[PDB]
Amino acid sequence: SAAMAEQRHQEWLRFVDLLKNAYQNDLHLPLLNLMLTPDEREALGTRVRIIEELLRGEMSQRELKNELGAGIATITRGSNSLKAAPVELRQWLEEVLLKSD
Amino acid sequence: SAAMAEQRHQEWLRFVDLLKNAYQNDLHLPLLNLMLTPDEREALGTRVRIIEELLRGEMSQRELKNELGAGIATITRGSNSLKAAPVELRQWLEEVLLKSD
Ligand SMILES: N[C@@H](Cc1c[nH]c2ccccc12)C(=O)O
Ligand SMILES: N[C@@H](Cc1c[nH]c2ccccc12)C(=O)O
Repeated sequence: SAAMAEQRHQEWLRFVDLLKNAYQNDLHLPLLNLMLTPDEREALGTRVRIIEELLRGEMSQRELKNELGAGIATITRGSNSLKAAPVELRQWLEEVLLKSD
Repeated sequence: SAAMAEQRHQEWLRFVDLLKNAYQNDLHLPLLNLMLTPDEREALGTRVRIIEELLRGEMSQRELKNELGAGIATITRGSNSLKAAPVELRQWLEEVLLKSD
């Protein structure tokens, strides 16, 4: 249903915009503690590390599984989503997540 | 383990700070599409609606289940987390999520 998809999209943007405003008001931490579960906070921290290591290029995917405790399916999702991302985002992530050499 | 808890906390803050910076650079939407699954975007949109309706106070919890398709367990989590939240956050959410009367 296109109508239901439109409703889901509007609801998602409401979250995005709410959080934007929370950051501007220094309310982001309490908002994220309200809106997410502990397990989802843990998952998001792990996903940042997966991205950082995929961009770095030192560890193979099976080495990452072993080192981070994340399964191969999880790592593969990360890799495919990173390959699909806009170049501008990948370039920015390389600037922010990796140390200068 | 306190040491592992410290590691999880650091990783979570890295996400929080990454997203802060993404918003400042207008990269928030692509970052959130990279970092979250579709089902997690849907869940976050639904949770904003649950919070909005709990603060409004018009619908009972069983009415919300019926109207939003969310289970009673999900609504109860929302309600308990809202009651636990800092007053300043609740007050701000009332200002932003509800229309002026
Ligand atoms: N956008 C990704 C989210 C994701 C899942 N697992 C990950 C691991 C790392 C980074 C992102 C992810 C997806 O839809 O699959
Ligand atoms: N912080 C809540 C997250 C949550 C789960 N279900 C919800 C419904 C609405 C709002 C928040 C939630 C928790 O840990 O339980």
